Amino acid sequence: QNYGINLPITGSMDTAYANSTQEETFLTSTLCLYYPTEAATEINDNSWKDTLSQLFLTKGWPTGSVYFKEYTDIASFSVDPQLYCDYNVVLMKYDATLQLDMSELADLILNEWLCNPMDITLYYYQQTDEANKWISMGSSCTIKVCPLNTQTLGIGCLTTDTATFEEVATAEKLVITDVVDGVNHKLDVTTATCTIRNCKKLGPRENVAVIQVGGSDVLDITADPTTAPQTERMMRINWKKWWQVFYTVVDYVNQIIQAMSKRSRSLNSAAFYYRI
Amino acid sequence: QNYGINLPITGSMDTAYANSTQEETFLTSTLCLYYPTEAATEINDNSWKDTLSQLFLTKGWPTGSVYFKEYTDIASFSVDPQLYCDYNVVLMKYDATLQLDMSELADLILNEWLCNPMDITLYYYQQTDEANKWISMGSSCTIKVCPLNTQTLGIGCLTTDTATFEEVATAEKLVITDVVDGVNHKLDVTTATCTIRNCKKLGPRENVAVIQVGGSDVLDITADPTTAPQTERMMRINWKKWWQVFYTVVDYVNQIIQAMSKRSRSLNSAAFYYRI
Amino acid sequence: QNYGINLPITGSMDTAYANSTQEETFLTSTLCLYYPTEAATEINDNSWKDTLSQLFLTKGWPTGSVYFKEYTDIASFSVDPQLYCDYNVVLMKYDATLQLDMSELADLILNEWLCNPMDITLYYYQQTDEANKWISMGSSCTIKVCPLNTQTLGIGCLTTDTATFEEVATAEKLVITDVVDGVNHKLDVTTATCTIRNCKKLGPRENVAVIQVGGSDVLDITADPTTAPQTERMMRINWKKWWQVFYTVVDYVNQIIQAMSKRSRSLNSAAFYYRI
Amino acid sequence: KSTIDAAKSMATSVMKKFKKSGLANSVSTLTDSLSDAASSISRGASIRSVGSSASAWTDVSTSSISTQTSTISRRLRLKEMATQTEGMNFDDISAAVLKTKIDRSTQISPNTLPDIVTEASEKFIPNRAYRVINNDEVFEAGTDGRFFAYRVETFDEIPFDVQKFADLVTDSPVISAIIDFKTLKNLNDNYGISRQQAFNLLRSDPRVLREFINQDNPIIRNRIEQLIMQCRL
Amino acid sequence: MDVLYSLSKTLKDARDKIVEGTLYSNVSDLIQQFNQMIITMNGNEFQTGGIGNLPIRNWNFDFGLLGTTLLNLDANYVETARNTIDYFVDFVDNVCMDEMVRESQRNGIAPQSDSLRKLSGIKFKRINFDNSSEYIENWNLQNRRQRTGFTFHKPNIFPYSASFTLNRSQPAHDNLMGTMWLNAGSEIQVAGFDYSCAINAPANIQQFEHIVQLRRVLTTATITLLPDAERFSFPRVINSADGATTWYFNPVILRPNNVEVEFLLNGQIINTYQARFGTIIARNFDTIRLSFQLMRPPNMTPAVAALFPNAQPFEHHATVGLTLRIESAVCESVLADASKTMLANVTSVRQEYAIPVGPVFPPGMNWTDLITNYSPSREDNLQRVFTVASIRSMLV
Amino acid sequence: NGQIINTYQARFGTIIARNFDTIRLSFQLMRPPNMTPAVAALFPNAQPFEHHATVGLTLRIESAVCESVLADASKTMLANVTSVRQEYAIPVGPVFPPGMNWTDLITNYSPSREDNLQRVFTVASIRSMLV
Amino acid sequence: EYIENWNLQNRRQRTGFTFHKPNIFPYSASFTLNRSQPAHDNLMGTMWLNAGSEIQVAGFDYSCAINAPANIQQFEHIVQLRRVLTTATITLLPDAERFSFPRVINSADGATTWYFNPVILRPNNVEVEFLLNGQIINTYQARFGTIIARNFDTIRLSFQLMRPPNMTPAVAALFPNAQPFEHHATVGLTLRIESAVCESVLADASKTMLANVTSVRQEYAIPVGPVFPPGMNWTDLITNYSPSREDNLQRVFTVASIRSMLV
Amino acid sequence: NGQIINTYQARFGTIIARNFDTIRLSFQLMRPPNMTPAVAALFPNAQPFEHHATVGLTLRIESAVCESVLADASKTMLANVTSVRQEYAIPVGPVFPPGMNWTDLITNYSPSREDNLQRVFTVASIRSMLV
Ligand SMILES: *[C@@H]1O[C@H](CO)[C@@H](O)[C@H](O)[C@H]1NC(C)=O
Ligand SMILES: *[C@@H]1O[C@H](CO)[C@@H](O)[C@H](O)[C@H]1NC(C)=O
Ligand SMILES: [Ca+2]
Ligand SMILES: [Ca+2]
Ligand SMILES: [Ca+2]
Ligand SMILES: [Ca+2]
Ligand SMILES: [Ca+2]
Ligand SMILES: [Ca+2]
Ligand SMILES: [Ca+2]
Ligand SMILES: [Ca+2]
Ligand SMILES: [Ca+2]
Ligand SMILES: [Ca+2]
Ligand SMILES: [Ca+2]
Ligand SMILES: [Ca+2]
Ligand SMILES: [Cl-]
Ligand SMILES: [Zn+2]
Ligand SMILES: [Zn+2]
Ligand SMILES: [Zn+2]
Repeated sequence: QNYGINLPITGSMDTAYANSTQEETFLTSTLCLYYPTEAATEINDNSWKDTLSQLFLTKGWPTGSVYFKEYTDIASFSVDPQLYCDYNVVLMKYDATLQLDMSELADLILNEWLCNPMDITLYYYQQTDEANKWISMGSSCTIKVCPLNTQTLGIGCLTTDTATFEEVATAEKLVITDVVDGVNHKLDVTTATCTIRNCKKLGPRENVAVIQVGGSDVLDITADPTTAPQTERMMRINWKKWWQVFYTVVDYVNQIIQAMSKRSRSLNSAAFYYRI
Repeated sequence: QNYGINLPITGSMDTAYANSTQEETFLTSTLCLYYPTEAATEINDNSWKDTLSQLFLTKGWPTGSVYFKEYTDIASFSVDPQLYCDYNVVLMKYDATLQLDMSELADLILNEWLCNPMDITLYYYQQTDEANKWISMGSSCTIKVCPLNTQTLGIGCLTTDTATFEEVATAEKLVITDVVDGVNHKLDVTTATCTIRNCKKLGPRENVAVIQVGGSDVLDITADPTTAPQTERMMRINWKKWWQVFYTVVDYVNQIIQAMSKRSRSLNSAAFYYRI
Repeated sequence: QNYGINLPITGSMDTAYANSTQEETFLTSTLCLYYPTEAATEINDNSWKDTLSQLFLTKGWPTGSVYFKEYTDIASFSVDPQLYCDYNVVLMKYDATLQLDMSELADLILNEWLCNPMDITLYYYQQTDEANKWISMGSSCTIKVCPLNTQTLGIGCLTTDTATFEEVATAEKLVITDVVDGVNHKLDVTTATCTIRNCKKLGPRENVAVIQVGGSDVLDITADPTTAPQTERMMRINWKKWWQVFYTVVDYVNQIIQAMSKRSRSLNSAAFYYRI
Repeated sequence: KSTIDAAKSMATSVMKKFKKSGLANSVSTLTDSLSDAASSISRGASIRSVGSSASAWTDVSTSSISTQTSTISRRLRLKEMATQTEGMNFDDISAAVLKTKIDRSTQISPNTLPDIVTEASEKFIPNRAYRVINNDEVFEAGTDGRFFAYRVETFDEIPFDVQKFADLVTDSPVISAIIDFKTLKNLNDNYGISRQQAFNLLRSDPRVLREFINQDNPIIRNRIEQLIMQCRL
Repeated sequence: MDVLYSLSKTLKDARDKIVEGTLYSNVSDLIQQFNQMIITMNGNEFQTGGIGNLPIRNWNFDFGLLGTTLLNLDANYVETARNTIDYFVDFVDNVCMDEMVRESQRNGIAPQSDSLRKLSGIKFKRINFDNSSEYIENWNLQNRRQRTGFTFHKPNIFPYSASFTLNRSQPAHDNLMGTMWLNAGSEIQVAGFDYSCAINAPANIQQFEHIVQLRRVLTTATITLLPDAERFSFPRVINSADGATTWYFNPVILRPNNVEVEFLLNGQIINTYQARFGTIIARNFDTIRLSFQLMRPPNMTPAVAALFPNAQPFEHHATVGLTLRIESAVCESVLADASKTMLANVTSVRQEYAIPVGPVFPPGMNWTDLITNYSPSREDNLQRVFTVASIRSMLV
Repeated sequence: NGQIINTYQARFGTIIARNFDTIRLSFQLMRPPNMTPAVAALFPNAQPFEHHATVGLTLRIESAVCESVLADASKTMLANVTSVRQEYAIPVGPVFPPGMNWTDLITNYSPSREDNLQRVFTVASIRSMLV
Repeated sequence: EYIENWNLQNRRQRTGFTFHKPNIFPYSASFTLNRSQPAHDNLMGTMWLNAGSEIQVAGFDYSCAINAPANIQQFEHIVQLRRVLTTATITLLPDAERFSFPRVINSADGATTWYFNPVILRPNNVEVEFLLNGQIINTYQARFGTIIARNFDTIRLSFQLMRPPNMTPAVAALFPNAQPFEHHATVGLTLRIESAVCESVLADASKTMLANVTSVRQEYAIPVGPVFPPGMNWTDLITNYSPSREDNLQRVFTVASIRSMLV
Repeated sequence: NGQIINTYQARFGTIIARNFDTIRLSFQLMRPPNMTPAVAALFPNAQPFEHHATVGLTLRIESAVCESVLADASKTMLANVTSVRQEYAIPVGPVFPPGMNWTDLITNYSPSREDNLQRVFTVASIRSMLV
């Protein structure tokens, strides 16, 4: 592929529809459902995963392709989220107070990222392009930023006194920081509790779909203020009970995955690619 | 008609536009306004209905054409909704907690349904396709579901023991159950205070419009998670006083009716077509 | 640009040879050295990393391009190794008692693995083809396997009784399990302190080289008994001092990198194949 | 794939659903109609008929010519299940498609093959045409309401003579119009064919069909593709 | 061919000029030519048609001549001539049909039918007279191997081809970059689309190229170039390259930038037109190279800026286009065109009589296959049959 | 005359109709079995349908032969007849539509109209030889 | 024909050249904004292409004539031919497909770009006038298909956008009472001069005179003269079709036809 | 012209291609179903692959007939023309490649190149009759 990536592909506008006769690495695809702990609590059953597997089999998934990854809450799940299956469906319960955290999680898992380590203790860091952000996650991440000028002197802050730095995040399991591009910033972070990386947004993920349970359309997966794209992979439903939500997910799994695309699952389960 | 229903209608692309039929429509039509009790309470006038009728007359409607129906709340209104006039505008107050109930009411009254009886005690019921749902209405509708398998044995549940059933509705006035298609289920419903019907969504009901007073776009009249269509008959307004709401409804009645199509009024006032 | 498709590339057999790119490869890439802790203890110098960086700079690696990583021993390193540098060199000390483990470690890092989750509670698992293995990593992995038959009953084991299961791993930090293909197996694993994944061997990991410091050639990165390939990325050196080992690594870094190639799965051409 | 303990009743398992299906009912109805017509001296006025003689095959009980031909051909469907055809017999095409699919299907099960064979036999090639040849004149009819009359050597359309098609198809060996008249004309115009080739194509002789397919003829290949994609259930 | 053309021309002139009341001075030479034709054809037996459904017809000529001394032609003279004219017209029509339905790989330019082969005998050369039609003039010049060409209005030079090329793509087909074109008859419509609208392209310019190779060298061609391809200007659902899936195209048309049309002959730049629209002249070429660019508007009004965000999703896809119509041209080889009916005549004759497919022409006389593989042998046979078709259309 | 003379299937470049008086075009809209997320987003399973699937077809007769006179692009017979009639304000006659409207003429192309049109077209060509 | 007209011209007699698809309109793709503003969100105007024998025009109103005097917006397009055409047959069609798809169009001065999102309404009260020296020679009202312009030098196309008095909910959703206007109403018109007669020589589709002269000039690298525009560009030639240009063009075209008789 | 004039299946040795302009050679590498221990040792189930399986084909045109002139191993026309051009340092013209190089010439064998080549080759044969 690599030696043929930059080669044209020509197709005729009358070619009859067909289906691939190409082997896949795995015989069948796998579906991962990420649900909150409260969903399992409310369902109050030990065999519910088995029943959901049988219903998915009714929907054409061989026994062994559906996996269920439980997560405590949005904040905890936001710490280095791992996407295991070919298709990932994340059932995010909506909370009116965590709109930014929901947006950050959706941005992280609905987009490919290319990240690098940030030794904030040794170097200042810039954001080169609008696609560049600083993604930090951990047990508790507090980020303080001091913008410098061309002479490497803080603006509105003392480069030596951290108390004058600017607070952009306090006790965050995950936070995507966007600062003015082309400006050197001195950073101090709770490195003992969280890791911060310089990340570049490469594009959509296409194999992770987020279903927002309850609420309204509040996700913003783009840091640009004048855009709030509602892609086909961010769905929204209304609910009173979790069994109905899971039945809806099972019954419309074909529609859910028609909005997603295979070929996007990375070899690693991480939500970002890493370079050191 | 029926002998010409499956016949083509040919028209030329140069036929002159006819004059505005809005006046004739208003003269020969009837308007029904559905509002909650709190609206009347806040107005605190014994002649507000007459005032609104006179204002509608200023807007072209004949005197005895506009009718006003009052409902206690969304949940109360959802028990056998009755749509009387040719045009049915429903002023639905927004509550962040009743989101699913608002969506269910809008789905029931903004669409035409074809319902049949279900004898849950005798037969095992399944949903044939995406248009098939189970609509339950009553004083208290508590629906519990036990999916079965090819051998009729339950999965995650025991047919004999109802306590193992997967509860999907509790203490509901209206509920629209969507289970996995093609799977037989055994249902436990409080038949004493509940009636459950196997319904198919035929299509839009274009003579019913819903104006959501307050909140954001939360209505979801489609069980499919991937789509949440906002139709022309799903209006939303922001309010402080109910008098302003009614004045907006009266002034823009032209636009409200123009978003609705006549001839969709059934002979009966029910929200569904009952067939044995 | 054309990412999801594999297009043939045509080249002439007499075009030219482009200038050496080793200089630029060193300049724009990063090197990682993985060594045991006992190496650091024997060296017994606090600034030895600085000296090695200076020597690598003498060999053309810009300062900061070479990173050093410490692992307590083979068993500890085998717990989910994370090789992130552009070029990875793993100095693995030979212990005659830890042959298989070393092999497994090499098999894990010298090859590219595509892994799906395994829910041993819900599903029975097969191994479809020769490239299919079960890789388990954790604090202590203990895997017992009960093979079944067409009737789903165990062979020489009882599914209900785990005491009859055939133990294949005991207190392993990492283990790669190969079983008979086409036979369903029930797995009993210590999921609390071990995670098992259903993995496929896609191909070689180009950018990881293992230097065996000590005894003879014992590594077997292939489950097939009939073949025990020794690839160019599996180096072997006899040693008495760790400073000598590191000096040999620095002096011949040109050849070590030459034996390695950029990870195909890591660069942009692999986009929408699996990763980047 | 023969999941043993299910092969013990596979043929009978499929037959049990087969005889309860629409094809079996139509066969029974045809046999009963023929028996009543034979038994009836004056009890035959019930038989709508277009031919000069009242026949159950030509019974039309449910353009006028198009409707008559459609009603006749929907029952000529059974001439295939009567061994009263000489061509290549659409039902064998459907049976071959069924065999290939059930052999190449990974989801077919012994409990599903019953009633799958039946809906295949009843929904494979729903609209099919039949032709009758007589003294160099060919009358073709179809379940879709299209009827043609033409000559053998030169496929030139003629006014369709119902009441002559009816009597011809009552007794003459009916032919499955696998290569229908439209495709026959298209072939003879673009690929002007021999007298022997046309003779065999009209009678749906498999040899010429495979000959033309091996030559990679776009027209006959398109016709056969239409038939195969028409073989869905 | 010259003798057959002369027969047809003599019969046409007999129909036109031998009319009641006309002076004999008006038809003296025509009457001499007609009598020569009668004299030469008399005593000769001809056989036409044993291929497909073309029936075997036998022709014998024992016709009397025409008078030469009267002053004005009268109804008697015309009646005498009419029967001979009808028989000869039928004979010539059948000979033309017999020749039109034949081909040979070896010598496609030589006569194939027995009748036309006999008419190539020396004794029939006396029938030959004025060869003034375009096709017969080209026939004679090409036999002498002299530079000669046919003039076509809307030449049918491009085989049908509706295709697309994706330079940037991915399995979800959400951020694409490429070109889609229709090549049909004398028309080329090409459209280069960028889903990102060249947000990340160097200088915010994306370059698209389209190269069309003509199977024959066109000369003295008039071309109409327009800056929009209306064919690729509306939403479409397009099959993928391999037909595995379908992708969505939602064009928003930006004007093309740095438009260059190069008409090349054997890789040599013969004509070049930069930012020129309307009528252009391509004097001599066999290849057309259209290079255009999509440039981001440096300044955008709020709606335009709303169309093109900084990153995905890209809902509106920026498209530039070109339309190139060959109004007229000159080509040394015969082609189908919107004005003449030669291809239609040959195809009709072949279809009406179920001519078996030969070893030269595509079955059904399909023009797309014919012009896709327009070999010298195909060119020879096509010129032969087209000349015969023009000769026949002179009468029929 | 209701008899099928020519048939072309999935052919688009250039076709020949040797003898015909009726054109029957048939085309199918086939929902694509496989859809990318955007395509699948266009076509929901139920109403509302905001994007409507459409399948086109364009058929241009570039050249033909007819035993009856007709207006065409190249010739100026109809233009000449109409111009002469309009210049001298000829009252509407009993045969042709008012203003020599070609749409009405060809919509009701009766034998009498054919005869009169051929006469006037032949005279128009005769005149155009000189003027 | 060319030598006959040459002789007629030499005798100062009436001349006539018959053209199929006469190349009478110089290329010009332009627009006029009768109502505009810096934001370009509520515009009203016309955009047209005049090329060869084809005129496509489209009158667009972003408000869909919501505030018009009678919900009618009047659009006018005047094309002044640079030579008089006689005995012209013209195909007139309702819609202008060239201006019926979304576009991003430069501003008048190029400072910025505006967005066009047409939704096509049928043209109303169509009126095609063919004028000679400012006098109405031909008029056609609500007439489409083939029409005859017997003698004219100007074309006046007057059409109207009439707001539909009745609109289904889908139609009513595109045309709100006030801004923003995401869907912009458009009424088109296509006019093709299939054939005509002109006293002066012109380029056309059928003949090869212009192509021959241009090819001969290009082949031998003839330097630009003092009469014709460089490269024999037809747009420049017919935009400024002066009597000197007419004389020289007739001369070279006649010579070109003479040559084409033999080459 | 894309039509199969000649076909040869598993036939080796001397074959006749009567009339053609394209050659399509289709072959297949088939894994031996049965292998001796050494053969099985060559081809493992996974990487590394030290021995790479290869199938081949050789196709020599011993003799042929062409309507256009060509260079061959017997006639010395190309050599004569090239020698004459090189001896007298003829400047590169507008037709032939700038060495009289046969690869470039036969690559872009245009009709103009074919005409000029036929002329020069005929003159070369005429000259070789004497010189
Ligand atoms: C329609 O409106 C026009 C314009 O005012 C008016 O003249 C006419 O009488 C109205 N009624 C009808 C039936 O056209
Ligand atoms: C390659 O190396 C040669 C020899 O040192 C040098 O002249 C040249 O500039 C280098 N670069 C390229 C691109 O050839
Ligand atoms: Ca956060
Ligand atoms: Ca500060
Ligand atoms: Ca930034
Ligand atoms: Ca945003
Ligand atoms: Ca409810
Ligand atoms: Ca339960
Ligand atoms: Ca359902
Ligand atoms: Ca929904
Ligand atoms: Ca181990
Ligand atoms: Ca055991
Ligand atoms: Ca195995
Ligand atoms: Ca091994
Ligand atoms: Cl034209
Ligand atoms: Zn034309
Ligand atoms: Zn594609
Ligand atoms: Zn402007």
